[PDB]
Amino acid sequence: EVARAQAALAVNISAARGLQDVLRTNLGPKGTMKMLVSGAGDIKLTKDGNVLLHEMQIQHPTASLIAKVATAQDDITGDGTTSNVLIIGELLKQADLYISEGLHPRIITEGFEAAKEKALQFLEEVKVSREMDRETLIDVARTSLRTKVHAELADVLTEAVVDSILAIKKQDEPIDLFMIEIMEMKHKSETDTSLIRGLVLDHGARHPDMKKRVEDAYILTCNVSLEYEKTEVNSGFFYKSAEEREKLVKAERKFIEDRVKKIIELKRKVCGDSDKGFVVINQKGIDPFSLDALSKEGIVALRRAKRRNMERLTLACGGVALNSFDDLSPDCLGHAGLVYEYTLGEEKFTFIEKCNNPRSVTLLIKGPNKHTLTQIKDAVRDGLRAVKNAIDDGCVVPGAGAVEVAMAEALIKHKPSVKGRAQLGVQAFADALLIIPKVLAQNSGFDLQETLVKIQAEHSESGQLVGVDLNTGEPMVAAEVGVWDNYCVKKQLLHSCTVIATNILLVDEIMRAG
Amino acid sequence: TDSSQGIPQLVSNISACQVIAEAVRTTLGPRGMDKLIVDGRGKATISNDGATILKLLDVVHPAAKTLVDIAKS
Amino acid sequence: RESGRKVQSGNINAAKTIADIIRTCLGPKSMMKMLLDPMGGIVMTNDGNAILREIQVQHPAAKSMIEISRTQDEEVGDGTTSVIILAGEMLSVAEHFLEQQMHPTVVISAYRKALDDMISTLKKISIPVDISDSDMMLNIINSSITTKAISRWSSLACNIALDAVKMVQFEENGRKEIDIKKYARVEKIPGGIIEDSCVLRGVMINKDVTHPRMRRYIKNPRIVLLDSSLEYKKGESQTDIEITREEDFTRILQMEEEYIQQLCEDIIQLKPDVVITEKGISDLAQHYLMRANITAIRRVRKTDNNRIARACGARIVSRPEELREDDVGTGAGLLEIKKIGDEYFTFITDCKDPKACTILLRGASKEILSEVERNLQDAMQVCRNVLLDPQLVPGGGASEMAVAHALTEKSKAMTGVEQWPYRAVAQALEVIPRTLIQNCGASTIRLLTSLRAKHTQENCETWGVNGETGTLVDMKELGIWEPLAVKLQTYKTAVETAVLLLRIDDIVS
Amino acid sequence: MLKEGAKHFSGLEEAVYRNIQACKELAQTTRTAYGPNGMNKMVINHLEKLFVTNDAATILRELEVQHPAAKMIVMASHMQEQEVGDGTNFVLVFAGALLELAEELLRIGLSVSEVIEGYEIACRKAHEILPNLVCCSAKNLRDIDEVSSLLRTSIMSKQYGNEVFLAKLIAQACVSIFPDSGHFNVDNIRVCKILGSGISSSSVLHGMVFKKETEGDVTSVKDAKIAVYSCPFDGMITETKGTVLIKTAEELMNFSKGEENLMDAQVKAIADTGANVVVTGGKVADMALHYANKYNIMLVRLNSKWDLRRLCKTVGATALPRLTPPVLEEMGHCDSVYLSEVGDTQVVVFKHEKEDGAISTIVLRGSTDNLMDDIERAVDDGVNTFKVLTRDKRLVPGGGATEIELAKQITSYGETCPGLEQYAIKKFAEAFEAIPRALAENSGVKANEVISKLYAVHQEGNKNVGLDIEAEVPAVKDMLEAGILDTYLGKYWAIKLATNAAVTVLRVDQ
Repeated sequence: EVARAQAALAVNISAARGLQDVLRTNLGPKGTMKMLVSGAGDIKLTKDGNVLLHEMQIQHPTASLIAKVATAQDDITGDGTTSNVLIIGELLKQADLYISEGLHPRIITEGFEAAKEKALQFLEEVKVSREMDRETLIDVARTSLRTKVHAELADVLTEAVVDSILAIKKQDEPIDLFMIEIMEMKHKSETDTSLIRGLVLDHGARHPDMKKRVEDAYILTCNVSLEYEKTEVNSGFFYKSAEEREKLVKAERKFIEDRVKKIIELKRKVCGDSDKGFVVINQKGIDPFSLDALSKEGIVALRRAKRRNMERLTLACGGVALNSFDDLSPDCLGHAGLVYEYTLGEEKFTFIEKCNNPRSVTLLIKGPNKHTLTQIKDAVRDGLRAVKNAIDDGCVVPGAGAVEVAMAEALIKHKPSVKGRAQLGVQAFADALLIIPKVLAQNSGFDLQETLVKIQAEHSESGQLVGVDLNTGEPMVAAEVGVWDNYCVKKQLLHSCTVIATNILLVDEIMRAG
Repeated sequence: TDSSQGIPQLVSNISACQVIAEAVRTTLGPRGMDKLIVDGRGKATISNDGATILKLLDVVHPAAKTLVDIAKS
Repeated sequence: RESGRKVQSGNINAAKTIADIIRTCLGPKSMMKMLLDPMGGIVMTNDGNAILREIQVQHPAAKSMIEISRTQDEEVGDGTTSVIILAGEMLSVAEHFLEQQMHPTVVISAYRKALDDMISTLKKISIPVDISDSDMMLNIINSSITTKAISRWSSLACNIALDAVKMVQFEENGRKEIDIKKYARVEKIPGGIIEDSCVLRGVMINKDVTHPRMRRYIKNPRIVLLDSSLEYKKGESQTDIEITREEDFTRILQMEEEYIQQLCEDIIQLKPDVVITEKGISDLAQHYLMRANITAIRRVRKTDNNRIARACGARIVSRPEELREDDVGTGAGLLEIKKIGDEYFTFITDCKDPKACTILLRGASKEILSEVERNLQDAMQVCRNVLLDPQLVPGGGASEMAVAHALTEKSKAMTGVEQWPYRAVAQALEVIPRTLIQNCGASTIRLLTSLRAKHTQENCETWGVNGETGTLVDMKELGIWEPLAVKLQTYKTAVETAVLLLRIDDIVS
Repeated sequence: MLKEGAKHFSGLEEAVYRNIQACKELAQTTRTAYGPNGMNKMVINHLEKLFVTNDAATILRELEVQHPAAKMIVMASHMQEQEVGDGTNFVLVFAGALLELAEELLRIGLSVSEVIEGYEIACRKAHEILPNLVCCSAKNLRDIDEVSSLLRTSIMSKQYGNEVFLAKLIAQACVSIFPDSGHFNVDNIRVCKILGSGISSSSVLHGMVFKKETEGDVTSVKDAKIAVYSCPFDGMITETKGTVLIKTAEELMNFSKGEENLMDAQVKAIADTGANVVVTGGKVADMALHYANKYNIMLVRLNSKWDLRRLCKTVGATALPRLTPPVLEEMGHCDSVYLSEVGDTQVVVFKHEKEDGAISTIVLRGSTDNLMDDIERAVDDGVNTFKVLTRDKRLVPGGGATEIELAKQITSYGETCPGLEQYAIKKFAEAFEAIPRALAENSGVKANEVISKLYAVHQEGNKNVGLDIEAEVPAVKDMLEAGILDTYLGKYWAIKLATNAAVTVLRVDQ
């Protein structure tokens, strides 16, 4: 079955707004956190333009495309997915009106080009070089955190954000792939967003608190067997001859007590003291008797700290992965000035920290470990991706819709070409730009035009980058405020809009494909 | 996982409790009508009182079950 | 089962509904079609290629239109749009009126002379391109990559695809036709530089041949391509019974390995350190290679050795007796096992039956490689067509209107019955100037008549509407080239096709 | 929204509507509860005990709803019960009544980005001055009426009449045997259900009290190695009767042979496992019984998980099946083990007394569990409220007598601040009356009558209603100077937690 011309075109602009209608309630500090018990079937909560999409199982074809383009954006950004989605259908509104007044989608898109340029050129024209500083980074942090969460909890997330960004700069990485580590913690309150200068280890041991407090670490992160197995296997499984099984079982325990007594040789060689800890960390489990033999000597033997640990341990601690205990030096291991096996909630979380050459500085988030703690787990990560860009770019323009009254109004003042063939796409383009500044402004109970005319003229008058106060929907000055748009963030959402806004505009017919 | 709130359930509780009393209305001095009661088990069921047929009758009501148990208490 | 108009109007219900969005999907301003997958999915297509596949059959004649879109895809891979456009664009006007004039027939011979006046119009407007100069082709060859448009490798892959079909052109049938492509083949290369995506001789084997032991390179020693029975034969050339006895066992193994021997008596004389065994490859057979100081090559097939037959230029041995050099690994040979990325690439250069040459395409990744791989296509296809037909013709309304009034003039020249199909076929030309403007957004009407006027003055010789500029202009100016190859090939198809479904007045079972 | 597709249970209308609606309608229980009430809820989780309850936690345990908030929000309400036992029948109605206050402002069009803030802001302003309206504190926890006073809001809140002896009994329980230094234990001090006697006869027998029968002897020594076994005695190989008379006179013996000499080695190795008490999750065979007495091992004929759990908990036990000679990984915890007659029932009594790990155990005597559970429910939520681990409870005016106190605090502070939050804060000055109404409802008057006369008392701190004639016309029961008092702990929580629930539940559109 087919839908001709405007029909398939009507389906385009139709689905687009409910997206944004989420965003008008999802955008910025003005936006609202969205609990989804339906979307995946999971019990969820989210603020973001990208994340709410994918969380849903979305049956509408137009919206099958929609979760795609903000994805690559949210990767870089973390914000503007809450925004780019707005401009697209706001553009689809205009583009519809112009074919509603009649036009082809081609002679529509033709005017996007110079309009996209002059605005993308206006990106250059405006772009505010902000010396990238924890203070300024706090602002770019919290603006995305405020975008997604309480300004309160934004600043709660902001620290650990701005904590590990200078610490990933410490790793000479302008982006952030490490010290991105966001550690959920079992707690009565998600209120705690903390920083660990080193990892948060998983299992101290199944025999717990061996050496719980290690203030000088010699870290052996070892995928070895202190649990090889204690149970009944012949070739490693159940063979057809039952009497032949337990014959190899002792040697399985003995090959553990091979490695165990090696530690008694190793902890001796390494330490000779419980003062500076030799730390067994096993990617597998560890026998409690291995633990017992080790724990009583002042050894902490960790099991099943994951391969991410096995790296970050080998990494953050200056550590090693050495798959045979045998005999090794303390310097054959890495070092961390604190390894502490810590219980808040059920699991004991061993904190290996003060890690020398930290390759991972863990961001601790305590809490119920609900979607709530996830709700502060995504914004930080999203805010991390924002300050990641803020580390990436040396130029961050204001947020709060301060850009478009500088950007759109200029394109509203002039067709970039100053000829009508552009106007067909310039009216559409320049219009759609103003949704974000107007929406939350009007979402606050403040009419857009009266709100825009100020922030427009307040840019026209003062030459000012002039923000919106997202909760009070009033013209503000976002240059000083700290709601600030990464040049990395804002650029792609323009492309992300344009790239997805043309073909769907250029597709006038849909049909069942099988 | 079912409930009825307010007076509607409250008043609904009494008749289920009352109807069985409308049987025993005078079953101590016995005279009245006594119907031989054959349950779904083929069991002809009678009483010298109200309690034994009350023993025989069951309800999903907590209410109608209470005074049953209470009269049984 | 259909009959009469129900076929004929149903034929109109076949290709036109196919060709409806396709004209928006066609032209350099091509507007994709939205599709709705049976999963609930979407596919955005300017293609006449993808639509017919996914979209379910709307009429039996469409199933015939699908294949002439295939036939043009088979012939080129572009023009699949226009063939179902042009033929279906012929179906709407002429037939029913001319069945009211009572004939499928007069329309056919009209279509045939509706064919020739274009073929008559072309030779002027279709004018020889120089296959010698790359840029004289590359202007056509940029015209091939410009609409589909992966722009970065629409630059290099052309000169590559130029050189591709050029380096794969020896082609000798005695008539020197150039359809010759297959020798030119992409190469799927992990890692490596985004450049050095380029044409090399023979076939460097990226398919099934990747080994830790080929050594790491076998240059002068041969690559040996066995169709033949590297596994033992228990008799002379043949096989005998198995072992039920002490007597039979010793008798069997002699001629078994002796066959492998008498093979690799005649196989070893030609100096492989790599024998690629596509058939006859087996443990003891390749274990013998392992023991023969000749690489045991398994997980390898006919395409491989047919590509190696296309690489060094070998002939995969069909004789169990007497293998030689020119059998397998022709010339001194080069078998170059290179890991660009982690795949061992069997590079077999030094092609005999030369001018059979693959294309080494190296991105930093498969996409940026596939970006070379896709841009290569239209280029090398049109290159093939330009090397086939060393002519070019102005695109757009140029060929459309120059033939349009021609057929119209021819219709007036005839002033007969078949004029009416010429009247119908001339307009079939002009839906493209529509199509080109039906993209850009102006009123084709003003331009149609103006393109009529472009014919009124210039006969629309080189002057078409150029879809992306949406105006009526010289294409020798713009260097926009349909070849007499690409177009007449596309036009030839639809000319037959409209006849075909018009040759159908009855659909039955 | 504009799509055939995607998903939601909430949003648009629904967020403004359904997310506020049923979350309130949940309050009907807490609307009739929290403070003295005769009103109760028969909740049948079908146990063949048809459970009277006003306790929101085990009311909401069954309740399941598609409203994502009401789906969620029970969390914060149950997260409350974790933190305080009382105040939970307060949680659901307060915010629930405080919810549609915002929804009326939503009808006025006062934003979700706006209204809940003022609540949150006055949630501060409450918890700002909420510790200022603290008056008393529960200090000596060995003392009865410092403990039973906190109890005298809490059990009272759950249920009215029974409260007084309970509060005594719970303070006479001395949950202070746990020094409450940061120490409290729900299993060590435990409820032990005894069918019959009185609920006034319901007592606290320190130790571990098992209404299950001590079988045969008592422990060899009072520091037992306690054998807690799921199936130590199932029988080894059982006897039979074939002909509806006897099977065979010959076949009788060999099975007792397997029974005895196994249960010989069984209970001999229940003696060789060093068990002074063998605690049988399953039954006992009279042979092992005989063996349990000869080998001198206190025998418990049957054990519910109620035993076995606390056994695993307290003793360090693992309840085990045994057809074999055992070994004790259970050992004991206990310094004392007994058969005592409690409930005047022969009872398995495991015992010791310490500060820490000390078992000092409530023994409830009641004709049913619906007696001994909902009352226990009423009971333990005071026992739970006893759990603060700030020894001084910072007792505020009990019975919700701080409502009128904060009410004029918040409404005066709602006057101070400008902007739409001044309403929300003044709306926050409103939902106070819910429990005063919830009282006045089960008491039978409107909170207006109550609260307006308690708007006449202005700053009072003492007078607030309940279930009583004093709570109807006089609008007054003295809930600060009472004997009925409540901690600041649950005050810190419920006002904030029910808000924490109400925070984003209007925000959630999807």
